[PDB]
Amino acid sequence: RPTFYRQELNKTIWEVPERYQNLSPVGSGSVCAAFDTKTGHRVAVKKLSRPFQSIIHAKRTYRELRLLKHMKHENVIGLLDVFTPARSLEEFNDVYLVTHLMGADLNNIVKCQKLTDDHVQFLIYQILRGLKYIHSADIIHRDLKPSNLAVNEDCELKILDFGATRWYRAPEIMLNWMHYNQTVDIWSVGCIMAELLTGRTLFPGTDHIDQLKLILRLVGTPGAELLKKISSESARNYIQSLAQMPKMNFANVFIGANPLAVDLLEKMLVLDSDKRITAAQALAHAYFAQYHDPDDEPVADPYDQSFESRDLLIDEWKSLTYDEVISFVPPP
Ligand SMILES: CC(C)(C)c1cc(NC(=O)Nc2cccc3ccccc23)c(N2CCS(=O)(=O)CC2)s1
Ligand SMILES: CCCCCCCCO[C@@H]1O[C@H](CO)[C@@H](O)[C@H](O)[C@H]1O
Repeated sequence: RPTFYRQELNKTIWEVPERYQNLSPVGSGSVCAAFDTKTGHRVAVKKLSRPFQSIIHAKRTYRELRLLKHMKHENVIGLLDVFTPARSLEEFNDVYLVTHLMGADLNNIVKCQKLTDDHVQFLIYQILRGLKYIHSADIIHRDLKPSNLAVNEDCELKILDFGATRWYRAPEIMLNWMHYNQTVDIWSVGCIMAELLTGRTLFPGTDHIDQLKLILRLVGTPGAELLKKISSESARNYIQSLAQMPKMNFANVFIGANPLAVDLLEKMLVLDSDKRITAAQALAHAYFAQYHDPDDEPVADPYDQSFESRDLLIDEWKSLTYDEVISFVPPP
């Protein structure tokens, strides 16, 4: 068992193996940057805030540990290490997750570097490639936005989740559908792509309803085919009510852009989630020809998420989490 050291940073106390040197903060769980002296790389250290405070928190802790432990893909955040100062289940009350410190997010990049069409292909290609994998394990990200996209000096990308979100949220979510499928993440990708091509936020609404309004003027009022899947009378009227803005046409919002780019965007920003293009199909799209390769776009191992439909006590969630820490095996 490694020897630990203690440190207080922005009134928050950190307890790490001596291996992790030079803790400097970078967010508030809270997160630090450190030097992993084992490999000479800078890493990010997440220390969970109040991990087992309530049944909900405790499940959320177990979840996040399970997710990270599973993600083994180049375009998705992976676990380098998880540790705890605790010598035993009984002492156990802090959890720390370690990952590769990626340089900067997609927001930081766009601000002082002005993307080429070639940049957009490679970047969107990587999100998509990460998603095919994600989605293959029956996981839905749900909060894709440029702050959740890490990009290194070589403009190579990882998807993660730092726990405005709304500009990229699928509309079915802003109307509260409960069902949700995987192509909510495809809507988010089209909001991200849009902005990369235009340099402006596609749906900058002052509130969720103003955004629904701008969503509907561009993509169009729901077609009979779609309204047919909406069980609720009050839902069916309200969507017609928000589609009263003068109709705006797609291809005139994206005028200087590669014609294949606009085509792909028309296939992701489809109102009916059932007719929206999936990550797997998107990768084969002719906009990604310089990059697509089907022998190098894997899917994930089976991910046992039976825990998600479970209600257990705090101490059970905690004991489960503690097993996942002990059993962790790092990558070589
Ligand atoms: C698999 C997928 C979809 C990409 C998810 C990743 C994460 N976690 C993640 O990106 N972790 C980290 C972020 C930033 C720095 C870190 C630094 C070190 C370690 C982890 C770090 C998910 N969750 C669950 C929902 S939640 O409980 O609201 C928020 C977090 S879901
Ligand atoms: C303001 C815009 C109107 C929102 C209607 C968008 C319809 C989105 O698509 C719908 O999403 C559901 C996701 O659970 C699916 O189960 C439905 O079958 C699908 O048609």
